Amino acid sequence: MKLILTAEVEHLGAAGDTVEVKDGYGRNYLLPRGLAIVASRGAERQAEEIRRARESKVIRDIEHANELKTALEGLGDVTLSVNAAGDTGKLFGSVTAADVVNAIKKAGGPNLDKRTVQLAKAHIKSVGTHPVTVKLHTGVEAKVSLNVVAQ
Amino acid sequence: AAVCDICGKGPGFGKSVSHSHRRTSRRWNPNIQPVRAVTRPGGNKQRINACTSCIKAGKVSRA
RNA sequence: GGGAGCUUGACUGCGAGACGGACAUGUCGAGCAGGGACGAAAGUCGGGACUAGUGAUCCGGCACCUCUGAGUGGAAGGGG
RNA sequence: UCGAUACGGUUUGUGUAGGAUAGGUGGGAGACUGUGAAGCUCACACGCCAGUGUGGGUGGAGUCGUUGUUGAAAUACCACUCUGAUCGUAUUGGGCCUCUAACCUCGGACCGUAUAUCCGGUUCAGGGACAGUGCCUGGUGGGUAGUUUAACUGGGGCGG
RNA sequence: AAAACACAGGUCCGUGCGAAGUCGCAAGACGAUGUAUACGGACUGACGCCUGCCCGGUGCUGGAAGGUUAAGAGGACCCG
RNA sequence: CGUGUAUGUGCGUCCAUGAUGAAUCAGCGGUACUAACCAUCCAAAACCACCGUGACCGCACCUUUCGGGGUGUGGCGUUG
RNA sequence: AGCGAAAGCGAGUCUGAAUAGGGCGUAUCCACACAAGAGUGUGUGGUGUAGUGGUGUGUUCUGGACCCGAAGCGGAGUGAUCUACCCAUGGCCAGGGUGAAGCGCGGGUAAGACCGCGUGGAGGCCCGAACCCACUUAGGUUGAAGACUGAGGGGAUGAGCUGUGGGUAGGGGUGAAAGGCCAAUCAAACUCCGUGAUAGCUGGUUCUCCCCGAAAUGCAUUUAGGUGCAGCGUCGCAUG
RNA sequence: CGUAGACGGUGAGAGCCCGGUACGUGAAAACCCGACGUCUGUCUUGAUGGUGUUCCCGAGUAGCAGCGGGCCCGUGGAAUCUGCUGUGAAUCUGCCGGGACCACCCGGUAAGCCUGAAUACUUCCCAGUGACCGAUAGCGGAUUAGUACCGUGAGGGAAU
RNA sequence: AGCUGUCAACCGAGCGUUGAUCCGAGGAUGUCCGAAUGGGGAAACCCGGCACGAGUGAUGUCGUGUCACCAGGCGCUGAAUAUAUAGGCGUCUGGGGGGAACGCGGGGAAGUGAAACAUCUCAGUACCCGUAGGAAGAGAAAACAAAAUGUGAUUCCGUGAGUAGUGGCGAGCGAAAGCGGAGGAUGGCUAAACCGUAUGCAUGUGAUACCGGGUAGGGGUUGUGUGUGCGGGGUUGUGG
Ligand SMILES: [Mg+2]
Ligand SMILES: [Mg+2]
Ligand SMILES: [Mg+2]
Ligand SMILES: [Mg+2]
Ligand SMILES: [Mg+2]
Ligand SMILES: [Mg+2]
Ligand SMILES: [Mg+2]
Ligand SMILES: [Mg+2]
Ligand SMILES: [Mg+2]
Ligand SMILES: [Mg+2]
Ligand SMILES: [Mg+2]
Ligand SMILES: [Mg+2]
Ligand SMILES: [Mg+2]
Ligand SMILES: [Mg+2]
Ligand SMILES: [Mg+2]
Ligand SMILES: [Mg+2]
Ligand SMILES: [Mg+2]
Ligand SMILES: [Mg+2]
Ligand SMILES: [Mg+2]
Ligand SMILES: [Mg+2]
Ligand SMILES: [Mg+2]
Ligand SMILES: [Mg+2]
Ligand SMILES: [Mg+2]
Ligand SMILES: [Mg+2]
Ligand SMILES: [Mg+2]
Ligand SMILES: [Mg+2]
Ligand SMILES: [Mg+2]
Ligand SMILES: [Mg+2]
Ligand SMILES: [Mg+2]
Ligand SMILES: [Mg+2]
Ligand SMILES: [Mg+2]
Ligand SMILES: [Mg+2]
Ligand SMILES: [Mg+2]
Ligand SMILES: [Mg+2]
Ligand SMILES: [Mg+2]
Ligand SMILES: [Mg+2]
Ligand SMILES: [Mg+2]
Ligand SMILES: [Mg+2]
Ligand SMILES: [Mg+2]
Ligand SMILES: [Mg+2]
Ligand SMILES: [Mg+2]
Ligand SMILES: [Mg+2]
Ligand SMILES: [Mg+2]
Ligand SMILES: [Mg+2]
Ligand SMILES: [Mg+2]
Ligand SMILES: [Mg+2]
Ligand SMILES: [Mg+2]
Ligand SMILES: [Mg+2]
Ligand SMILES: [Mg+2]
Ligand SMILES: [Mg+2]
Ligand SMILES: [Mg+2]
Ligand SMILES: [Mg+2]
Ligand SMILES: [Mg+2]
Ligand SMILES: [Mg+2]
Ligand SMILES: [Mg+2]
Ligand SMILES: [Mg+2]
Ligand SMILES: [Mg+2]
Ligand SMILES: [Mg+2]
Ligand SMILES: [Mg+2]
Ligand SMILES: [Mg+2]
Ligand SMILES: [Mg+2]
Ligand SMILES: [Mg+2]
Ligand SMILES: [Mg+2]
Ligand SMILES: [Mg+2]
Ligand SMILES: [Mg+2]
Ligand SMILES: [Mg+2]
Ligand SMILES: [Mg+2]
Ligand SMILES: [Mg+2]
Ligand SMILES: [Mg+2]
Ligand SMILES: [Mg+2]
Ligand SMILES: [Mg+2]
Ligand SMILES: [Mg+2]
Ligand SMILES: [Mg+2]
Ligand SMILES: [Mg+2]
Ligand SMILES: [Mg+2]
Ligand SMILES: [Mg+2]
Ligand SMILES: [Mg+2]
Ligand SMILES: [Mg+2]
Ligand SMILES: [Mg+2]
Ligand SMILES: [Mg+2]
Ligand SMILES: [Mg+2]
Ligand SMILES: [Mg+2]
Ligand SMILES: [Mg+2]
Ligand SMILES: [Mg+2]
Ligand SMILES: [Mg+2]
Ligand SMILES: [Mg+2]
Ligand SMILES: [Mg+2]
Ligand SMILES: [Mg+2]
Ligand SMILES: [Mg+2]
Ligand SMILES: [Mg+2]
Ligand SMILES: [Mg+2]
Ligand SMILES: [Mg+2]
Ligand SMILES: [Mg+2]
Ligand SMILES: [Mg+2]
Ligand SMILES: [Mg+2]
Ligand SMILES: [Mg+2]
Ligand SMILES: [Zn+2]
Repeated sequence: MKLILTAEVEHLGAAGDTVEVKDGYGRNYLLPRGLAIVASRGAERQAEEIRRARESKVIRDIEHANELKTALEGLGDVTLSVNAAGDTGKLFGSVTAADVVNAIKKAGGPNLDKRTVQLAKAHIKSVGTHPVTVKLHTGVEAKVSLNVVAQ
Repeated sequence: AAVCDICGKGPGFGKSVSHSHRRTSRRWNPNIQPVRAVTRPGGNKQRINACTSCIKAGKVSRA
């Protein structure tokens, strides 16, 4: 099928480019790896590829870089915005990993991936401050205290 | 290996006919292949049988 | 039966009346017309003195014809 | 690596009436020098080696025409071009050595899992677009299956 | 009830390993918790002396320069 | 084999009694899974020399002088 | 209303170049003419044309089709309590002979070989009961018995016999192999179903009287003991 | 007597002897029916026919091919429908069908879904009927009847 | 007004106007096996867990509940391994089996006939498998038809018609259109395009942004893009 590249592929084309190829890539190499995408709507797919080029090229990390980023996120309270009435302080939805990666970009600033934020074990959905762990490598780990304000 | 795990496409039954018009019963079997696909974006892989029509139509994500 | 001349009747449309016959086959046939051969003409000529030298139907090929042609015009296919 | 396509630039035509190794042309009074051509130095091009187009090294400031014979003129120029020795691009096959990512492993480990030589998963190590399997296709095929294998006849058979 | 089968001994062929062979549509199983001094198949049949010729036929195994040959690619040419 | 009751020795939870094996402060000597390092098995890309060409030809050249064919060296070139 | 393969035409139509013959068709009969006696035709008049629907009988077609009868074929199931082989776990094998290796002693040997003697207890060893077979013969042969009995006979520590539990299933199993065995059955078990299988073959088919009354030949036949058509019977109608 | 002369029984052919028949009457409860209300939903911040373009009209589908199935149609010139495999479009001056195919005309609007009635049958219950059988008949079974019995078992299967 | 079912009576006892026997309706009890379901099992017989009572001097013993497996909702946890998933725990709600025929969708013979037989037939039959319902299936034109200003969803019945056809053109098989009827509902609803919304995934220009507009002010439906759900809106052939 015809895809749109998000990264560079040797002897294929440039990133952000709409390229026709056999279905082997669009089934076995490119689509699983994310260095391309199904080309659905022209503006849509172009924006998606170019935008993902921006996030992927910034969520990269190295081991000493990971230690530096842990030092960067060893900051203070990270405030979050999710609906919850003060009647019982009970959050109806599940505070998604995007809601915390964006939350720490708003509070402290450093960017990161929703893959690395251990959402399932936070015991979300109580109002107050709660701890969430984030891991980049085999050893490095960062603890983030995340809270919410009243609604 | 003649039922698709996705669309349930099973074999069909017909006759093989010789030059002397000597018909015998046989099966047209589906082209089901052992696929090992992901249900999640993350990439945990579970082995199923999928006909090549389902592979072509992208009903299974072999990510 | 032997010899020579010319020549294609080793025809087309038909056929009164018959022989033989379980049936299917088969066999003879004068005479009419077209267009010819030979003969001056009369006339004879629908292969061979005669009786063997053959294979039903089905299915298909081919050439010709003024037939048919699945809404209509063609075509394919069928038909004679 | 070879082949088929479309596209670009060198490059080609023994003839006798001759200043003619006369590609088929439309325009042809006027195109080619010192961004160093003429004539010399070689190769590229062929050579029926009869002779001619390109470069710089030299070179000095021209060659050319309905010139006339020549069917057809420039072989002075733009745009179309078969014959050919050619490279490259776009596209697609045939093959080859590969890579890993599909797929495969009754190779290891670990987990579901107290119990487990099942099974599934995760992961390392190996193969690998092969194999296996669908569909289409040619072979081999008493391994099996269904069946056929005449009659007359001084019984039937054998002969006929 | 035998001279027939089996047999210990002989050879030949296959099998490099969830082997080959067999039972199954498959998965799976036996082979074998074996690994070529092992396992399956074929013939011969303790022991002793030996086992001739023929490779044309038919199988088996091996090989490839050619001839022939499917599906699949090709669509010149022809027809409506 | 269980079960209840009453009594007897009688170790014990607490005290207390022993056994007790340590660690930190800091002085250190190797024992270290962690570069770089060494030896080992194999060939990354690779030349030389001997000897042949898978086919073409220039061949020592032979056979009824030349029918066919071919023992053998060489260059283009490698089943190498 | 028919002729034609059909388009079509229509008491006509087809063939054909043909008012030129023939095919099929124009209910049937009567007369009068006009043409030939090559079997009569043609035409004018007349007469005018008989089907259909119930139902009885005979025959026939499709159905099990007048009734009875195979060996066998297919589908789905049941069976290894008999027997064949295997798997687990047990039991049995009176009595008596023989006398293997091994060990020990001596002799003999350069050293061996080996022998003689002992202990020793081998073996699909020997004789022989229980047990397992089944070679001969006699009896039985509407038996005591759907395979026995009597007298002898082979094996009898082994490829032995045996109990209990289990596994293999029909084109399949199992077989030291006889086409053996797989529930008194096996060249493909049995049960039910297809199913009332099919049989050019055999058998059977039931009251009466009246009239008539054959054939056993020809031709063809995957035909020859079957059938079709002819011949030959009967009934009805026509003719005489 | 009769709106009752259906049919049985009673000591032999009974309308007036019995049960009944013709004809009427009856349901507390349960169940099946309707009907009227609560209830439920929708429609009305709103109607109508005009005038001129862009988008939309069921996609791994149609169509095409290979091998089959089924159509009266046994592969035939073989349409329509349909399975497996491969390839694989358009959104209306589209696409499908009208027996190969093409052109023109006509009919329709696939790849989304629901749907009553007219139709088939009888384990069981009620009420009847027979130019049906009448104990070797009729169900295998009028009586111990799927019983006794036969078979390891599927199963076979009486007589009275 | 008599009763204690019956074969099938005899004895022994009783009940009944204070309404029995009897009949109809609704209930209660309802051992064990059986889908059989706490576990096991050779069906109808063996062995339990837990909870609440009973009973004993205590164990023993008794009674009533409850305890299978799967599938789907919801809640908790999230192995290898981080995201997480597979899984695990709990609480609900269903499933399972039977049944004579009729329905639908699949698989699919052979005897037989063809005077042999293989195409063909038998026959899509017998049988098997999956599933129902009181009926099912089908059903609202991508249909017929033929130049008629024609029919109009489906199903079923009669014809057409043993016809056109088809067929080792063999034995055989065999329509539909049209036409006459039973019934009526020529019945309904979505998708898409656009508009609004909510949420998810990549994003901010983090700034003059969107809003039907003009005015003024603030300054984010994140500006945006996309996918999903919900609601409007649409539902067609003379095209809508
Ligand atoms: Mg499966
Ligand atoms: Mg079929
Ligand atoms: Mg058949
Ligand atoms: Mg593909
Ligand atoms: Mg003469
Ligand atoms: Mg002739
Ligand atoms: Mg005649
Ligand atoms: Mg003449
Ligand atoms: Mg004549
Ligand atoms: Mg024939
Ligand atoms: Mg047509
Ligand atoms: Mg036409
Ligand atoms: Mg023709
Ligand atoms: Mg492959
Ligand atoms: Mg293949
Ligand atoms: Mg064979
Ligand atoms: Mg055979
Ligand atoms: Mg047969
Ligand atoms: Mg014979
Ligand atoms: Mg004979
Ligand atoms: Mg004789
Ligand atoms: Mg004789
Ligand atoms: Mg013996
Ligand atoms: Mg004997
Ligand atoms: Mg023998
Ligand atoms: Mg041997
Ligand atoms: Mg041999
Ligand atoms: Mg094998
Ligand atoms: Mg060997
Ligand atoms: Mg022998
Ligand atoms: Mg020997
Ligand atoms: Mg020999
Ligand atoms: Mg030999
Ligand atoms: Mg030989
Ligand atoms: Mg040989
Ligand atoms: Mg040889
Ligand atoms: Mg060979
Ligand atoms: Mg092709
Ligand atoms: Mg006619
Ligand atoms: Mg003629
Ligand atoms: Mg005439
Ligand atoms: Mg009459
Ligand atoms: Mg009659
Ligand atoms: Mg049978
Ligand atoms: Mg059994
Ligand atoms: Mg001894
Ligand atoms: Mg001794
Ligand atoms: Mg012995
Ligand atoms: Mg002996
Ligand atoms: Mg003895
Ligand atoms: Mg003795
Ligand atoms: Mg004895
Ligand atoms: Mg014996
Ligand atoms: Mg004897
Ligand atoms: Mg006697
Ligand atoms: Mg006696
Ligand atoms: Mg005896
Ligand atoms: Mg005896
Ligand atoms: Mg034993
Ligand atoms: Mg057993
Ligand atoms: Mg056997
Ligand atoms: Mg029996
Ligand atoms: Mg027997
Ligand atoms: Mg059998
Ligand atoms: Mg048989
Ligand atoms: Mg039958
Ligand atoms: Mg019979
Ligand atoms: Mg008489
Ligand atoms: Mg006769
Ligand atoms: Mg007669
Ligand atoms: Mg009476
Ligand atoms: Mg549509
Ligand atoms: Mg067909
Ligand atoms: Mg067809
Ligand atoms: Mg429906
Ligand atoms: Mg009876
Ligand atoms: Mg009697
Ligand atoms: Mg009876
Ligand atoms: Mg019994
Ligand atoms: Mg009562
Ligand atoms: Mg009751
Ligand atoms: Mg139980
Ligand atoms: Mg149980
Ligand atoms: Mg659950
Ligand atoms: Mg986790
Ligand atoms: Mg059920
Ligand atoms: Mg048959
Ligand atoms: Mg037959
Ligand atoms: Mg017969
Ligand atoms: Mg009804
Ligand atoms: Mg319905
Ligand atoms: Mg009909
Ligand atoms: Mg048929
Ligand atoms: Mg909507
Ligand atoms: Mg809506
Ligand atoms: Mg219209
Ligand atoms: Zn599928």
